[PDB]
Amino acid sequence: MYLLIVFLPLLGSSVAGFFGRFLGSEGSAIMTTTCVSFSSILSLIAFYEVALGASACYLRIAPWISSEMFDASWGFLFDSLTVVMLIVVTFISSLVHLYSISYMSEDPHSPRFMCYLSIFTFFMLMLVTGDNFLQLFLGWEGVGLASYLLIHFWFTRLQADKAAIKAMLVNRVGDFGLALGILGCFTLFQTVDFSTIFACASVPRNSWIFCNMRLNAISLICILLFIGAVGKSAQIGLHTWLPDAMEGPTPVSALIHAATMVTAGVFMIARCSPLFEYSPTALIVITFAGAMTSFLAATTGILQNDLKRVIAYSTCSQLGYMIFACGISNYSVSVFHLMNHAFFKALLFLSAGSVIHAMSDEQDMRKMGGLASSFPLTYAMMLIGSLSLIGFPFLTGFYSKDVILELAYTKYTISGNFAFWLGSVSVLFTSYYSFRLLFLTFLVPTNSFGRDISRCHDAPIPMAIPLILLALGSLFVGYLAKDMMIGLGTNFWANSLLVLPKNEILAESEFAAPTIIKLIPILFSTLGAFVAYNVNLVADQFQRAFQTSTFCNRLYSFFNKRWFFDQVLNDFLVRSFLRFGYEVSFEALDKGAIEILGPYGISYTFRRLAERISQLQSGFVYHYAFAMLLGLTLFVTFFCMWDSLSSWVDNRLSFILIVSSFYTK
Amino acid sequence: GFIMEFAENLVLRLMENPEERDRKAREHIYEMHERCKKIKEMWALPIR
Amino acid sequence: GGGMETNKNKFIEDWGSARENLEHNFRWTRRNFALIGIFGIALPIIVYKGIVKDFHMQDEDAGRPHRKFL
Amino acid sequence: LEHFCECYFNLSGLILCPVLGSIILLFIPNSRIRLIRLIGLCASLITFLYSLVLWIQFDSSTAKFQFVESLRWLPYENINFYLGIDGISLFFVILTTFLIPICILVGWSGMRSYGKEYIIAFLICEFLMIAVFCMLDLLLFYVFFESVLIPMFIIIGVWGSRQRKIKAAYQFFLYTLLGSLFMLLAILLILFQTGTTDLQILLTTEFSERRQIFLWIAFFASFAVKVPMVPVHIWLPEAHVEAPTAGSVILAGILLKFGTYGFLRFSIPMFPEATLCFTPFIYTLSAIAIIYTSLTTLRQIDLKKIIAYSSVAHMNLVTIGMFSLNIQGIGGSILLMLSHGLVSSALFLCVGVLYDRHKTRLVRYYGGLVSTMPNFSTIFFFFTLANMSLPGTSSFIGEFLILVGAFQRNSLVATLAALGMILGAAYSLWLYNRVVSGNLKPDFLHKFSDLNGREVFIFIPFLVGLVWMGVYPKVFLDCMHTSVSNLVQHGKFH
Amino acid sequence: GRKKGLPEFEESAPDGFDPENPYKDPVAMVEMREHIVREKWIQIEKAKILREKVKWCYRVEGVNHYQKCRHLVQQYLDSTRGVGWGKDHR
Amino acid sequence: GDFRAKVWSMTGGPNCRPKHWRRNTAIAMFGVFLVCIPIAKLSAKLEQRPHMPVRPIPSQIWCKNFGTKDDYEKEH
Ligand SMILES: CCCCCCCCCCCCCCCCCC(=O)O[C@@H](COC(=O)CCCCCCCCCCCCCCC)COP(=O)(O)OC[C@H](O)CO
Ligand SMILES: CCCCCCCCCCCCCCCCCCCC(=O)O[C@H](COC(=O)CCCCCCCCCCCCCC)COP(=O)(O)OCCN
Ligand SMILES: CCCCCCCCCCCCCCCCCCCC(=O)O[C@H](COC(=O)CCCCCCCCCCCCCC)COP(=O)(O)OCCN
Ligand SMILES: COC1=C(OC)C(=O)C(C/C=C(\C)CC/C=C(\C)CC/C=C(/C)CC/C=C(\C)CCC=C(C)C)=C(C)C1=O
Repeated sequence: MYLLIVFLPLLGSSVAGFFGRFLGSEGSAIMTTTCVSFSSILSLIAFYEVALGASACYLRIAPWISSEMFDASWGFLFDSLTVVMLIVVTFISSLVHLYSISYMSEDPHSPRFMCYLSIFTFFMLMLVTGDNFLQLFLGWEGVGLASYLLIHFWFTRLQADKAAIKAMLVNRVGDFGLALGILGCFTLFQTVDFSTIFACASVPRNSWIFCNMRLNAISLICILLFIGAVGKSAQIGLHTWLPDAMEGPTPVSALIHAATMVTAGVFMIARCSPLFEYSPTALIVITFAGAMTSFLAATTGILQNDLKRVIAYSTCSQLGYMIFACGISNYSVSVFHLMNHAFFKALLFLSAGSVIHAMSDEQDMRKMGGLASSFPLTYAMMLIGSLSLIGFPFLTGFYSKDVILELAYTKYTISGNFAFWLGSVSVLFTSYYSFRLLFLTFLVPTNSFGRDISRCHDAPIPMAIPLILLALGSLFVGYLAKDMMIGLGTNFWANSLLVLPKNEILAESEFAAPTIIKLIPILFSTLGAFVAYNVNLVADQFQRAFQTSTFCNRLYSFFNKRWFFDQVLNDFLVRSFLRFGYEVSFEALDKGAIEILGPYGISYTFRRLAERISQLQSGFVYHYAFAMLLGLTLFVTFFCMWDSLSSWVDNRLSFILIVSSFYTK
Repeated sequence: GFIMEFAENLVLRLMENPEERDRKAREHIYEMHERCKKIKEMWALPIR
Repeated sequence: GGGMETNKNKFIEDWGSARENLEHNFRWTRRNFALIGIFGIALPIIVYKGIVKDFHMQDEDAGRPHRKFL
Repeated sequence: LEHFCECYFNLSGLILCPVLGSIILLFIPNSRIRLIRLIGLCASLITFLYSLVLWIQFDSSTAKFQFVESLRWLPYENINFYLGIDGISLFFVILTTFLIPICILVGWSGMRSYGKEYIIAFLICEFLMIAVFCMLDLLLFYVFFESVLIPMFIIIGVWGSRQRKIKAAYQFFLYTLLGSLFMLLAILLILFQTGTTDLQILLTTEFSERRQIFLWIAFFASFAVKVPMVPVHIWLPEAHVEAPTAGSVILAGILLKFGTYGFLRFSIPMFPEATLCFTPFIYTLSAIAIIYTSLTTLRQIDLKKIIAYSSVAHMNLVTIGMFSLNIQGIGGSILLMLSHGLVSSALFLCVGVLYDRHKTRLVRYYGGLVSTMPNFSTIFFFFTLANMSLPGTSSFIGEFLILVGAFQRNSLVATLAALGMILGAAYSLWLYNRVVSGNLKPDFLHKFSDLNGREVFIFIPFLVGLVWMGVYPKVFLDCMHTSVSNLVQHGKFH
Repeated sequence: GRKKGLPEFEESAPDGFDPENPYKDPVAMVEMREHIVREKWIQIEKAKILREKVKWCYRVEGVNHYQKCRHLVQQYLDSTRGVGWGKDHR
Repeated sequence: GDFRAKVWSMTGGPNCRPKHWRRNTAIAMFGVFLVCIPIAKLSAKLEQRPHMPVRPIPSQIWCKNFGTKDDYEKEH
């Protein structure tokens, strides 16, 4: 039954891909949805068996890569963290398949789309179930591939092709980091097996030579792994691909780049906590990165005009909260927040997709408004998702976000203080942009086109069902799962997560914090909602500044254009490599110097020299006789009259003057 | 009878005898280390 | 109209043939001297010195003399 | 000493098969095109099955050479030559025997104009290359490698597409001959010490650290031209692009492997001290090649030029692996050699499918082919993924095992070599999306045909082999470990 | 023909090899190289067997693995220092 | 469109509406179930559960690898 969980989506994708011509749209929609839904049901049973039953499952199929000590295998590990991720992935994927059945109903190529959805699901399952670093790497690359295939699903669109290539290349930079980390792990422990590495990780203390520097080996490994996490979770270094991945169809944005694949970095940090716990330096790095990312994405998202863009920058900010929770040694809380975000963000992406579908694919919020009464169900779903995201009390997002903020407050370190400040201000920013989206889309007097209003329609049933289920999740899952996952002293995780005693801060955060600290999230959220109301309803001239002041205009641009991060990277890095490839490697070297001091130059000189030697055969019999006389004279001179010579003469000068004669006239 | 048992027997019949293969290997070296002296004597023969 | 063969465009073929015959354009200019000095001598030497030092740093980490090379 | 082997299927008959095919084809009139086609195809297929049998009788526990048989040149018996394989050369014999029928099949449609000379040239190439891989003697390795130059020269010059094939063939011949002459010089210096060229004896003689330095340089001068290593790599793009499709397949899939085979077979075990002394040098050259050539690949505008430049980066990764001198390194180098031989050959076949219909190599003319050639598009995407070392494909196994081997010796060289993951992805995906994705351009191309049955069949074994090595490389690594281990240990006794 | 069964080799190092001058008995030199390779594989196979113990103790003992696996972890890490042809010489 | 009706693909191309798609869908579902039977058998054979569950679980019906890894000292 555990193999069925992993391989059922592969079977569905294979039938939709290889035999979609016999099933058509309808058959392929059914085949793929059934297989993923059955995998989801079995995943629920596995959650009951493994997490609630406290009975982990281990399954080894066969060796994959066996070379001396290198022991990569086709092996599956089912512990509490694994079944939590299994529920998230399979449930959201089943819902997204069901939603797509109706969302892509008019698309010409729905069977290929469903096949791609299922193959992504299979690779994500391979990722979260692997019992060693190499199977995890296979899942990592597979979800990268499926994401690329889905981002440019509309292959005729040049924007989509650029976005997909950008996503693949940023992910490869993370995969580089991840692969270097895996190499270091194998070198230190002589294995890539998770169980062996975690059993051994507390012992090594040795230093390593990495790029002509002496570093602590565990710390080096952990930072290298975190680089791959930074790639897959769109953290500060490698974040710019996520907003552009909105080029794919909305179900892809819901499933891939908001719920499951974008959280693979958080999952990998949580799964490797028995290793990361012995690298305080790496934890400090992680803390800083997550904090910076939350602030970056929050400030960027407040001026976006596209719905999907706003919701993607939200995801990036939420991923930052999850990364610093991990960096302050609170992995259970980060995974709890991951599971909670998978409900509200999927509800938000699917609700936005419903709005966009109803508005004839209009995505600009400036051409919307006055839509609350026309789409009541969709408006309610978006409200519930937004309230759960901003951390409205007792909703699903309230139980994890504020616990992370309280834990950051309780981390009495430099990076803990940094994370507390940045997350606190980011709360205000996210409340602002969430309510700005709600107000511009549904509540302001309408700014839309009449032809759009006169052709509107709310969700068909295969679309509304997942929205209802995600709304229920976004209301109740937090409260319902809080004690199980982060309740004081809970044994729910068993040995899946490791917190060393010296890093345990959950009691002190629930008990030693001033009552004020616990309210700043509600207060900042309320202030952000109020500021959004004032900006988007009672402001009739706070836009003159952007048209009359150069400094205010550049700042508006700064924040709308994502801090100019893509511009700077493309201008100084991508263009640099592209120019090297033509001007140095090819033109100055390969086709330049190497051709001149090679076949081009050699051919030139040997042609000119053969030319000169041919001319000595002048055709004149006198030259031929003279040559014989000269050779005879040379013979006598060198071989008999070189006795006294040696006093004035040297052999060096002899052969030098010979060669030098070639360069005459 | 069974396919595989026949296949086992057939594959073993195809294969070198490992003992004999490793023994001609010793004769070549022992004979070549001590045989490497004869030819070099002709190359040292005086032309005059 | 007739044929699977591509209908050639004169400018595209000129661009391609210019790409195939770049070696006829090399002039030992100042820019080319700098680019060959930096990327054809200096950078390989720097990489070689890096690789060797890496081995020497391993050598001294193991309480061993520097391994001779080349 | 007659070293005749007990086994029924041995090396000499596998040598003789394509020879007999060539002699028979010499005498059949060109009017009997069907007979010529069938005879050549059947000879190549029988040779492939013979090599498969040789794989079954292989003994994966010994460090010795197997099927060793001998070959007696003079009645004086001073000079007597031996053939034999091990776990490092076996799969290369298999790859050669497998690729040759593919070459005959690629030119099936044009055989009426190709003639029997095409099939005879490829069969002679097959005979010479199998010989080269099966030789336990430096001097015959030399003789059989230079011999392939003649049929390869003919193949490039006669059936190349355009007049640039002239320059390409000249450069191929002259570069390769220069390298070969350097290694002839090395062979004679060895002979002056030892009085022999038998590989088994040279593996048991001691060379001075000084004599080792000079002999290693003279071997390097052949092998680096063969690999190719920078800066003697510039013959490769010209030759591999101007050659006919099957010629490119043989050049990239087999002939390129001869330099790395020479490094594995003579340089590393015969001169271990020099091998140690030169390791930083090899690491630097290979790392420079990987970065610079990948970046040059990025800016190429010709399909065949992009696939040909890709091979330079892959082979220099192979050299890093083999000079790491451990199990991961050498195992990964051999596995990547075989995987490259499959993947680059399939990519050249894809480009050839496109060129046979449209007669252009310029990327700008193509685009939007997914809508007219979906089967070709899918197969092309698969081999594009394989060329990026995607996990699950055969090339990833060798790539990662080589990175493992390098990291344990020098973390900087592994770090520079792992940059290939980023650059190879970039150029592979850019090529695929510019060829297959986007819209059609009917002013350039308006008439299309997807793959016929022959082309689909040709692709099937490449797909099967790539997936098979990618998911279960144990079948290959189990037959190689003893040989690889003895290569790694040779020269040390602790 | 190969008889059925696992390959058989001599348990002992060849008699005829002089570590001082190893290029003196070529046959013994080859045999010693093969014997050392086989011995090295026996050490790799020992470290792999000790790894299976750690794997299962971690899995069976859960949060008590630190105190229960300690001796097995020490044994495995000692066997892995100077194993095969990795980052340790002899 | 117009030319795409002459283009064969495995996924069926644009707006694919096979006439017998219901019967074909049923045949595909029967095939996936038949393929799933051996996978389930192999999974049940391969599963390893070192710990007895707190309450009875469905996998106890078909899997007989509960509490077998207790003597990890003898693992090889
Ligand atoms: C044997 C080693 C040789 C290289 C040694 C290392 C490098 C030393 C420094 C460089 C030496 C050669 C300098 C050449 C200067 C450029 C000369 C020139 O004009 O270039 C022409 C091409 O000639 C060369 O570049 C010469 C190539 C030399 C390469 C090596 C020579 C042959 C070596 C092999 C044979 C000998 C073997 C001896 C082995 C010991 C270009 O032809 P053109 O008519 O277009 O020129 C117009 C001009 O630019 C003004 O507009
Ligand atoms: C660490 C330092 C070392 C690292 C390695 C660096 C090495 C640098 C590169 C050296 C390798 C160069 C290899 C020589 C190949 C030359 C190929 C030229 C042939 C070619 O394509 O053009 C022909 C020119 O031939 C001709 O007319 C010319 C004659 C043929 C050339 C052969 C001369 C080479 C002899 C040895 C040179 C090197 C010495 C080695 C120590 C045709 O021309 P066309 O169109 O006019 O003909 C009439 C047409 N049918
Ligand atoms: C540590 C050193 C290791 C060995 C490196 C090689 C030897 C050292 C460098 C030698 C430099 C010689 C002097 C060069 C500077 C003088 C410049 C004078 C003016 C000038 O431009 O003269 C040019 C002479 O070029 C020339 O004569 C070209 C100079 C030789 C370039 C050597 C390139 C080496 C290989 C590069 C790397 C390859 C591998 C990369 C992976 C011809 O001017 P012009 O007027 O004809 O110009 C075309 C106009 N129409
Ligand atoms: C392009 O510009 C020009 C030159 O430049 C090449 C010239 O000078 C000449 C011609 C003048 C010369 C070179 C007279 C010298 C002739 C000699 C030495 C006669 C000997 C015979 C021949 C053919 C040369 C072969 C001799 C050799 C190799 C030496 C002897 C052999 C041994 C080492 C034993 C002219 C007209 C010219 O306009």
